Amino acid sequence: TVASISSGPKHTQKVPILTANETGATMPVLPSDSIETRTTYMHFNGSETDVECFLGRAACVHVTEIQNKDATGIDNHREAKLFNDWKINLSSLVQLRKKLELFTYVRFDSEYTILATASQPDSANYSSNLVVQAMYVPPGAPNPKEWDDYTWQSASNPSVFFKVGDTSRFSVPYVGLASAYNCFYDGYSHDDAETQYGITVLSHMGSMAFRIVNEHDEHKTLVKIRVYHRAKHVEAWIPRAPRALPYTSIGRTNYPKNTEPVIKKRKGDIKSY
Amino acid sequence: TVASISSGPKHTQKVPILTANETGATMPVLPSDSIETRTTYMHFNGSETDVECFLGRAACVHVTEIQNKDATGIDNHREAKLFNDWKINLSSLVQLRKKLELFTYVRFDSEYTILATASQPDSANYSSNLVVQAMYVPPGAPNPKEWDDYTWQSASNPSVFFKVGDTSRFSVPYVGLASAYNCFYDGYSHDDAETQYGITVLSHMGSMAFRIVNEHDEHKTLVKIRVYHRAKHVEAWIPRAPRALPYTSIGRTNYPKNTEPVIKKRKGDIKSY
Amino acid sequence: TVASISSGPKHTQKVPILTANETGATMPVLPSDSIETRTTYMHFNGSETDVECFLGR
Amino acid sequence: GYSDRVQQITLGNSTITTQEAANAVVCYAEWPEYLPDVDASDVNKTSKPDTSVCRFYTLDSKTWTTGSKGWCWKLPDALKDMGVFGQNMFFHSLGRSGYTVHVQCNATKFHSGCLLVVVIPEHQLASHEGGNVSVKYTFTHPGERGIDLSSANEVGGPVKDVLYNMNGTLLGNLLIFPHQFINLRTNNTATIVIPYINSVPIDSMTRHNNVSLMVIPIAPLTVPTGATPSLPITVTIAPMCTEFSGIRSKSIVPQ
Amino acid sequence: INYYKDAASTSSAGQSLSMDPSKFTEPVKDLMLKGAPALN
Amino acid sequence: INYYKDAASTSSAGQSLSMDPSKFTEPVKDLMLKGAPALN
Amino acid sequence: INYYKDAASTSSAGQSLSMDPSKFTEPVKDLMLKGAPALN
Amino acid sequence: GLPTTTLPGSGQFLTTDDRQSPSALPNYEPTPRIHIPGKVHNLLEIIQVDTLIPMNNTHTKDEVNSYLIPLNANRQNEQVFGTNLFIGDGVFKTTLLGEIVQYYTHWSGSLRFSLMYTGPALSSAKLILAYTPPGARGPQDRREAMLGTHVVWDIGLQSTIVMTIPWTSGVQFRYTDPDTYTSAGFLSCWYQTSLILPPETTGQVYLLSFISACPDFKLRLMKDTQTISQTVALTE
Amino acid sequence: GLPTTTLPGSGQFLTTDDRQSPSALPNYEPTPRIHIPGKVHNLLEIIQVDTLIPMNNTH
Amino acid sequence: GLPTTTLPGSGQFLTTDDRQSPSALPNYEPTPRIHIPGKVHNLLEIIQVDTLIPMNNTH
Ligand SMILES: Cc1cc(CCCCCOc2ccc(C3=NCCO3)cc2)on1
Ligand SMILES: Cc1cc(CCCCCOc2ccc(C3=NCCO3)cc2)on1
Repeated sequence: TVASISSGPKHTQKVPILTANETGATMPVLPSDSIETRTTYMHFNGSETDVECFLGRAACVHVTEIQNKDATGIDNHREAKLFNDWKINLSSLVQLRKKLELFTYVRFDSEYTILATASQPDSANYSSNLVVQAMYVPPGAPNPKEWDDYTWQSASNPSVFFKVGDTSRFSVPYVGLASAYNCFYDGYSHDDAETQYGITVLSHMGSMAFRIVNEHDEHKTLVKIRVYHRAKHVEAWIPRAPRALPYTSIGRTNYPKNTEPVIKKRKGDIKSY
Repeated sequence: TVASISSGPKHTQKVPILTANETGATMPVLPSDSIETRTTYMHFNGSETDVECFLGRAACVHVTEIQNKDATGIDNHREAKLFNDWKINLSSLVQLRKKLELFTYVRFDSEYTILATASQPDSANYSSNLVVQAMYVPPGAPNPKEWDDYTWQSASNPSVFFKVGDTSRFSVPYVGLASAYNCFYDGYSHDDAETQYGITVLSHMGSMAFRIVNEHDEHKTLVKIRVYHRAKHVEAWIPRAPRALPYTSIGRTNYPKNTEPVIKKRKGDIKSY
Repeated sequence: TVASISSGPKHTQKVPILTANETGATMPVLPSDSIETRTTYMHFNGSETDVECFLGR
Repeated sequence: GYSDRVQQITLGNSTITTQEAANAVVCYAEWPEYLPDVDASDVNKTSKPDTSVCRFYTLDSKTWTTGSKGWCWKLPDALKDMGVFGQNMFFHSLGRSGYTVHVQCNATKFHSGCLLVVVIPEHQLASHEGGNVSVKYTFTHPGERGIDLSSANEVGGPVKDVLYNMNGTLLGNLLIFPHQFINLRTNNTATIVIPYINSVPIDSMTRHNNVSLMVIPIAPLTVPTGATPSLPITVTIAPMCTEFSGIRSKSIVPQ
Repeated sequence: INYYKDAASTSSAGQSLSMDPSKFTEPVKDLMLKGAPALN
Repeated sequence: INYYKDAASTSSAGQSLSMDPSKFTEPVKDLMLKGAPALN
Repeated sequence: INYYKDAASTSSAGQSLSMDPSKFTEPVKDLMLKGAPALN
Repeated sequence: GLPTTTLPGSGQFLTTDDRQSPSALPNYEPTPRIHIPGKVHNLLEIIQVDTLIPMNNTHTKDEVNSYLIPLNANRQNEQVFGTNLFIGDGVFKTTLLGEIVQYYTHWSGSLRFSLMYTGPALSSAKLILAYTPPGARGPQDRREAMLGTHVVWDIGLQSTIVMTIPWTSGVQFRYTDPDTYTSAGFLSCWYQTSLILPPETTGQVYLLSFISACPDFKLRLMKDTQTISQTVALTE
Repeated sequence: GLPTTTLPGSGQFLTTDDRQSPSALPNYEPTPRIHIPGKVHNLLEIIQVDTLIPMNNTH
Repeated sequence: GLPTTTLPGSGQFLTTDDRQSPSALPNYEPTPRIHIPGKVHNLLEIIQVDTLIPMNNTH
């Protein structure tokens, strides 16, 4: 492939460099339209800018935490982090978010990796290997109430059991209801006067719930869960302007008030170098 | 495959929407018999509603517990949970149970996964890796009496040894005496006047017995066993009405007295939306 | 493989059920030598009684 | 001029005619047939009394009144005493059978009411006590009398609550079982052909019933003005393709 | 590839792709045609 | 070699090697030739 | 596939499917036919 | 010895994975299968059988009576019943359809709603059933109702009427657990002319109503049902 | 049983590696794709569209 | 290095499984078999030989 062809002096009536940008086109002008060039080859394919590659590496999408401790006398397991959940979503952590929102609709399979590490803040003894249970709780399923409810039987709901310190990995097909996931949605769930506006209405993909299977030892053990997400088989439509201001909320476009100028002011003139 | 064909106005003597339900049939009426439709395709196969898929994921079927402690002076190992057993059955935990009882007779191979996690309630030191032994004790086999009986030799009886914290997995062919397992049985084991009624008489598949192989350390260690069961190669006959009331017993259909209305009462009229 | 063949009434001079055990043999008598039977198949091979299986765990 | 409506069933030495039928149901779309060798296990030749057992027995009649809750019969129990069918039953170790069930209830074009006639394979009943109380033998072997769902709880008997099918499932879903309605305005009989359904090729006829026939009023009986407020319901049932095997001494059963 | 000798040890079965509701939805003895009168 | 049955379980896809910026860079209704005048 | 060189290291043997009880059930010197008299 | 590397996920137990395992009972021979009528292969086979809907939900304890929709003689213009179409909740919820839908997260497809009339044979009636697609309120009078999917039912010799709720939707799947964006409409029924009883007859007549799914139907993404739970393991 | 040896790196999680995984939802059928104008395949496709430069940065 | 994943059950010992193992005595030559009357192959062969029943159990 040639990156530049050889081109010499020109004295024409045919001027490729004068255009009318009002038309909305970006005319494909090249170095050889306005200087004299020599042949050179590309030596490159643009492999690593493919959208599959761009969205295809694992990104941290969520960090939560649960603890193993005596539940005796706990009136609210959920509240003691005896188990915890996560209202699945991919917009909470914002590094991966800016990348996805370069597109309007996106379609992909997900590969999740879950790393779980333990911490023993209060001076301790022997730690017996804890086994985490991650179970997917889709919309309209008995949400779990204690850390050892019938829910955890999970007879119809996919769940994975792995050890703290290890990693769990599995992959979920594209579960969207439509043909693509909306990265943006300028609509409502119905024409009410006070119903929420955004995608949050569109993206209720249910929550994921974690717990330790082990009963309690004499000390307490903090287990912190990190969920990583990798898009595989990516398809993206309609590019948009990149995010300039900071994010404030999952699912709304809102930016913070009295934010700071995002364009760097010159130290000098327009004329400055 | 078409999900709907195109159909237009009708003014006939041939009315597919008038039927006689007294006959016991559900006549196969479609949208296109009563409105004007356009062609649309199915795009779907009904893969995930296959009975193999429906009964084919692991469900928790049993949680038991045994402890490793000094048996010195214990007059009844079984009673100290020095080892414990389980009168195999699949109807004790009720999530998987409602799923199976959608059918009258069911035939399948079982794949068991056994997760064992340890707990050290009384403040402790170094935990030496415990090895669990699960052994299958079929009907008419020397039931074990102490946690270290000749029984555990298990020279003819399949047994698996795995480590606490790990998982054991193996699969047992369909061991039923008949051609299928009865999910229901309106009979007795013989025509006595006081013999039990149900399946329990039919489903005496023997018990499974667990123990720790390790001798005791200075502290005590609680090991809690969770048995998961996955049906593979499923065959199901005669669908029945789903279970509406709560369950009270393994193997009987009995529901609790002064149970609550299972049909949600309207907040409003018959006419209400 | 048939487990039992069909067999009907008998009024013979040929009695397979009378033997002399003093000989040391176990004569291969079947249900169909003394009652009327219907055909049935074995559906079974005797796999799990092979000595390799019996001593092999 | 054949209508779905008029029918004749002749079985053995007995015939039934209905001039107001609503087709007939054949459970699971299968018609009763004898036991094939490929499916056989017991080596015994079986006995097939044919026409002496495969005829129509009419059980004693019931009375539908505005307060009726529904009735339940078990098979082969209901027939345990009918003619030679019953003798064969007590005298062989094993037996097998399919049936034609014909439920009858006629009224006039001023009455209203609708019965559900359903056959439930393996209808294991629940104890009204809850817990794991069993349902004694006698209670699940009412004989030709059947069980009257509006009778009182008894001790060792089953629960008789209709919205729960006597087992913890809702009346509304009984329609997944082969069934037919008798709607006075349409229908006057219900006919269901039952093939033999079991997990074994042949079984005991006394320790295990393999179907319960259930007739349940759903739209209450409403008679014309100053009419007598009730109608009789009659059940006639015929064993079909019956086979008995393992003859001997004659079973003795509780009560 | 099965690594094991016994059939019980193989993975899940594969979709019936059988599907025939008529034993449940139309177990009537005389065939009913949609469009023709239910009771003649 | 796929070891798994479902398509979601396969690895990343392989390069589009599609690449056609004209839907974005030249969505004009009447075709513009470089070198010819923009507005005639 | 054997991964090992020695025969002792291979898995269990496979069913004789031999089966001939006559060395045990009928070790008589003169053949006895069922139905014929035992002692002539 | 062949060199290997283990990946993330090694040793995990995923209840939904499908692999081979050693048989604990090597060489065992299962009982032969015999033939049994009634084999089910897909849950899609059974949700096409219709079952009764307790439409008359207005009682206070479960009763046979909540299956009966009453009809009054001589009323004109008025409304017989109304319900939204959240098949996973409310009237639908205990029906076989409702009960199975609850094992899945998403559904799509047409529904078949039929009404069987049980009044005396010498009576007569004309009813209108109307399906209102998502976007409008439950109709408030027949005029409003009749502008959407509807069938005038003429009560006759043919006892049942089968109304289809054709799949009307932007999004190709809806949630089985009630959700707004994903909502499906309303179903109402009104007198078209009115029920008329013959002489010597009196009182209310009832309609029975059934629901089953068209062959159109799709259910996906299995999950656990809110319809069953427990607090301690059962025992024998 | 086939003899193996594990190498350095076993058990690591590299966010950039690309391998197969079990599907948590065996047999699930995704929604059909419909056509949507605007598909992007390479970031190289979009950086050829021109956009305005805040050259007058002096504010 | 070929990428692997280990499944649940790894490391377990099931007394009934049947796999290959290294021989501790590489290259050893077992004693030749000679002929011995009486070989048994199936327990089904022997349960067809009749034996006496202590029917008179009353002692
Ligand atoms: C836009 C957009 C895209 C996504 C991701 C959707 C992923 C589908 C649901 O995700 C899961 C997560 C976890 C599990 C799980 N099953 C067993 C353990 O974890 C299943 C599906 O979220 N927002
Ligand atoms: C109905 C119905 C179906 C079932 C399941 C029957 C399973 C057969 C017996 O189950 C086992 C369990 C464990 C073992 C075992 N062998 C070594 C370790 O565990 C063998 C068979 O139970 N009720």
